[PDB]
Amino acid sequence: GVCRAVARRGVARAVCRR
Repeated sequence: GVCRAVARRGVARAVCRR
């Protein structure tokens, strides 16, 4: 249920976990 959108200068990582 937690969507953590990490971005490392263009590198978007949207992980929706729990």
